[PDB]
Amino acid sequence: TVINNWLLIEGHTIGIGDSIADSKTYQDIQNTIKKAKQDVIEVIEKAH
Amino acid sequence: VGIRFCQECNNMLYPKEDKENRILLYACRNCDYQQEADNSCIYVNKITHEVDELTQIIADVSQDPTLPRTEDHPCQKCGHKEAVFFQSHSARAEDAMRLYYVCTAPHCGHRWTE
Ligand SMILES: [Zn+2]
Ligand SMILES: [Zn+2]
Repeated sequence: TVINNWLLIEGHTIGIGDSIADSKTYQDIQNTIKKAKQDVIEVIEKAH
Repeated sequence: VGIRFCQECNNMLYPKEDKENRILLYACRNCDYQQEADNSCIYVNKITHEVDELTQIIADVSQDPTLPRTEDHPCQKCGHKEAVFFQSHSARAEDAMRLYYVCTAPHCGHRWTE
């Protein structure tokens, strides 16, 4: 009861602003993905 | 190795022993046709059996639109650049990822494996 009636003051939500990252993070993620795909390609070449 | 057939009944020739001249004779069970063989080996069993598919690869696979193509591997015979390639495409192969190549130039059909 106490926490609910206090939460009536602070509030809570979830949204796109909470699910969106920053440009630097997007660059990091894309770099990591490209490196991983390149490494998989290298492994396939060595196997062939 | 192979199967050889009698010329009279056209049945399989089983090996029969000639206990007089110490020689091998192929004889059938339908008529009394005899023969002398050149293999001199009744039975052969290889358990490795790592057959190179270059005998079993058809040259007609070059017309497949779903196969990858490369131009960094020119054909040994006709020097054509583009050459289809694929993997072993064999079941009962314990482990294999080697590539196989077929030249895409018509009537060349060169099938190698670097
Ligand atoms: Zn016969
Ligand atoms: Zn060729």
